[PDB]
Parts: sequence; C-alpha cells; structure tokens
Amino acid sequence: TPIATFVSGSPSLNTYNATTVNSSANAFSCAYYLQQWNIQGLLVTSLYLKLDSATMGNRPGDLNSANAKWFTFWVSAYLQQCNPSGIQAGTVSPSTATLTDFEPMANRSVTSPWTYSANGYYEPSIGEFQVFSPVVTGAWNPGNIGIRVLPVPVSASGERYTLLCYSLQCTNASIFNPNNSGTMIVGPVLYSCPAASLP
Amino acid sequence: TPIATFVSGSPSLNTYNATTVNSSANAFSCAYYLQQWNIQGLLVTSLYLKLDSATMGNRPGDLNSANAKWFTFWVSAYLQQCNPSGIQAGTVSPSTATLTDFEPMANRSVTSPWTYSANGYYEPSIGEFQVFSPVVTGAWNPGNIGIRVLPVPVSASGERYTLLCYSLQCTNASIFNPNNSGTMIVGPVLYSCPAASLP
Amino acid sequence: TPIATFVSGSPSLNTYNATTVNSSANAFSCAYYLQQWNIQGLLVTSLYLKLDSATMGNRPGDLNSANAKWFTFWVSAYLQQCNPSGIQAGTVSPSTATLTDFEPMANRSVTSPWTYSANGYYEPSIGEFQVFSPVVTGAWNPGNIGIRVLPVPVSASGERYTLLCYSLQCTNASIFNPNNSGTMIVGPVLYSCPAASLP
Repeated sequence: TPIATFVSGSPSLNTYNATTVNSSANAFSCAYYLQQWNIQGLLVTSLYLKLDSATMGNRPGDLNSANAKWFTFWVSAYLQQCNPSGIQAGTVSPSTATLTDFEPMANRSVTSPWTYSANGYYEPSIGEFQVFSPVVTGAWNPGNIGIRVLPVPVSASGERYTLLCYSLQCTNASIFNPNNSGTMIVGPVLYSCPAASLP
Repeated sequence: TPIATFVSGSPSLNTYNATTVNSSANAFSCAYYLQQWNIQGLLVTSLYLKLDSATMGNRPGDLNSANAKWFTFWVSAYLQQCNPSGIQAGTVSPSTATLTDFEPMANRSVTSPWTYSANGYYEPSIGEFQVFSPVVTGAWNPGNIGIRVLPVPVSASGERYTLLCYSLQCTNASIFNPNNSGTMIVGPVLYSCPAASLP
Repeated sequence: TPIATFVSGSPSLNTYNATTVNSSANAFSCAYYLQQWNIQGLLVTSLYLKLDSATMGNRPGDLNSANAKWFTFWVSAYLQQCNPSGIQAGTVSPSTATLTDFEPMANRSVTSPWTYSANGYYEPSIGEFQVFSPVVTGAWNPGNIGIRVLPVPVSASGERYTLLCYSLQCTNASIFNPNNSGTMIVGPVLYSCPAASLP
C-alpha cells in the first residue's frame, strides 16, 4: 500500500517491558506506547514514555547516580539485531508490510556511528530540540523535559542500522534519587523524518 | 478512503464566530481557520487564530483583566455536544467520512477530565510547547506567543470526549488591556497526534 | 494520486549548487537535500543544509560581515520564475504530478509580499521558531541554530508566489568570519503547512 503502520507497547503504560539508560549508565525498565506511519516514504512517529519508581528497578544512591537528569530511549525497526531499548513485537499493517519499512533514512548530518551495547549510554548533542512539560506524581519533580531527537547510525557486528534516538533531559535532578517515590509520563512526542524505503 | 480531510472557519480571518476564554475568565470572539487530515489514523491539524480589538468584545479594565496574558482555544470534532470554542460546521472529504473521524485518540498521559463549561477557563500545564512570533498591528505588543498544545479528555453530561487544547501564552500583557487597539494573528500552528479511529 | 513527492539536491551534501544570503547581504553557495510530500493537500518538507568554508565563496572580513549570524534559505516550487536560493531540478512522483503541486498555500497571517531579488536578504520576524544543534567541524562554533520558518508571499514581475522561508540564526558569530575554517550541517529540518492544491 502507499501507507503502512506499526503499533507496539502498552496502551495503559502499565506494562514496563522496555529499557532506558541514564547519564550515570544506570539501566531502568520503562513503559512506552509507539505508533508509527510510513506515508509514501515519510516516517511519522508518536511516542509516549513512562517511568515509575515502583517498577523501574534499583536506583543507586551515590551522588552521581542520584543527580542524573538525562536518559536515552531508542525506537528501532530491528527488534532482534539492534534493539537497545527493548521495543516489543507489535502489529504491522497491511499484512504485506514488514517492520524494516519503518527504518529511518540515514541522517545526512552524522556518519560516525554509535557502537551498540545492551546497556551503553549514548548522548546525542546534535539535532532537533523539543520541550515538554511532563505529567508527574508523588515526590518526582523533574520540571520541563527537553527532548533531543534524531535518526542515529548504529554499528552492530559489521552492520549499520539507523535508529531513532530520544534524549530526555530533566530540568531538575529528582527521578533517579532513590529517596523520591513517584511517576512521570511524557507524550505524545511526535517526530517526522524521511523513511529509508517506500512501503 | 485512507485519507479524510476537514476544513472550517474564515479563510480571510474576517468572520469572528469562534470563542476563546482568557486567564481572567473573560470570553472573546475570535477568527480561526482550521484544516485537518486523518491519514490512516494520524491526525494532522493546521490552525490560524486572530483577535481584533474592534470585534473581540468588551474588555474589562480591572487590573487582573487588563493584565491577562494566556487564553485557551479548543478544536473539537463534536460541534453540538462538546464545542467550547464554537468551531463552525465545515466540509468533510470524502462524502463517506464524518467529523467524528477527526477525534484525537485519548491522551495516554492524562485521564482526569476537564468539566466542560461554555465559558469556563481551562489552563493546561502539561504537554508539548511551541513558540511563535505573532503578526500584530496597532498598539498590541504581546511579544512571543508560547503555545501549550495537547489532546485533553473533557467530560460533558456523562460522556467523555477528547478535544485539542491550545493555550496561547503572551510574553507581555497588552492585548486584553482596553486602552490598546490592534490585532494579532498567529499561525499556521501545526499539531499532530494519533487519531481515535481510521477513516 | 492522493500523494505526490519531490526530491532535489545533493544526497552527499557535497555538491554546493544552491544560494543563501546572510544578514550582511553577502551571498554564499551551499548544499542542501530537499524531500517533500503533498499528502492530499498537506505539504510536508524535510530539509538539510550545509555550509563549508572551502566552497561557500569569499567571506568579506569587515566587522559587520564577519559578525553576521543569520542567513536565509528559500524552498521554491517555481524553479524558473521565483527561485532565490537556486533549488535544482529534481524528481516529481508520480509522473502525472508537477512541481507546482508543492506550492504552499498562502500564509493567512501575512499579505504584504517580499520583492524578489537574486541576491536580496529577507529576514522574517514572524512565524514558527524551532531549535537545532548543528553538526560542526573545524573552528566553526555557531552554537545552537534557531530556525524561523514560514510560508511567505513573494512578488516578482506582477506575479505572486508563496515560498517557504527559513531564517537560520546562529547563537555565535563564527561561520562568516574569514579567519575561521570549518563546516556546518543542520537537519533534517521538518516543516508542515497546507498546500495550495490537491495532487
């Protein structure tokens, strides 16, 4: 068809099956809801993200860990080969489309790639910047969330993949401090870029 | 079809038949031009807004009223049941589509709803933030317009609707002061989010 | 078809065949990569821009020239009649579409037009503002790039055209100072607005 779609994640944001690594290299479980479109070669991506002190995992309490403000989330079309944030199998429409139809076209501003790890922290300092106010509860007080978002080339086992990288940038240290209970939801974050291929 | 469209409002921005309520709970007539797309479940909305001292209505001159800087505009797909800003009947294409095809999908970050009034002021403090420089004339000097925009759940008579809420945030007090004559146009403001349904 | 596409420019950003004029009225050669969609009357535009001290042309070294921070780039659907930035012939799909299918609908906030020159500097002070961090090399240190982007009406020989205008706004003076060698890439800059016509 001229238009293909992909949907993945937890509509309730109550299943915490993806992964995000913060600037102190600490890995956490998170919830997400991902909706994507490939409209004749234009990739449109909608993303919600949620963290919850009760499900994210252990928060180290050393000063550096507790004061972390940035964390990275990766949307991938390569769920087995290059999937650092653990995007789940979802639903592609129509049946003749395949998830690789949702790869972004290569970023023409960046050609040195990130070497993929399962728990490595990558911090982009280039690209588009958006600003969100999050929905927070409890003692969590990150303030505004800045969002750096771009396609990034990623190398894994001699292959190159372009993924979508989101750097979520809290104004305040708060959510990675183990003394503070609460939750945070951000979205829907919209991002468009050229797709690698036509559907 | 895979794509449906809706167009409503005043192309000239010279018919002032919609309504906006400002932070002092004062209601004003405004002009708008609304163009929307439902592209296989992706809702894309383009909006222009205009205020004119000569057509907006009486501006109370108490300090609180005169110093108001924020005002809220509502795009609705429910023109009879939940239409706080008075969006006008328009044109849906194709003929097999219906305006409810333009409801946004529920915001997954917010589930406590706004109780609809015809003249109630609602102020979102969550969601995406955009920045526009307005087109102004006369003594109107709002400066930059910040725009908080998101889908919001709205309760009316036991039913729930998701609307698009725009909070337009003047840098300076100016346009609600009855001593100042002039006009302001902002747009085109673009906003995308998932639609509730496929066309 | 319901969807038409246009692609033009240098995928490598290594062919410098377009033109940008900066705030000191100095003209430079630049590289670009332009991908556009007309989705049933919605115009979506993706743009990369690159400058390189080695290919941009002579940089005057008077204080005013060297300290220039803003420069304007024009995306046009009128490659012969109104093409101030020198957008190159490209590829329209399908074969039944024509490049004029990519004209933006008129900006409803602005009706006084710019008088086109081949080397005139136009500076918009109205419209949407985005923020990018650029990819830079060498001694180039512009810092963040603010981007004012909007459709603008342009008059040429009694005809009116709407073009897309991008004002790229460096934080620091740097890239127009002839003492500083280096390069800058910004993108992909995405911009949507209503199209003048259906494909």
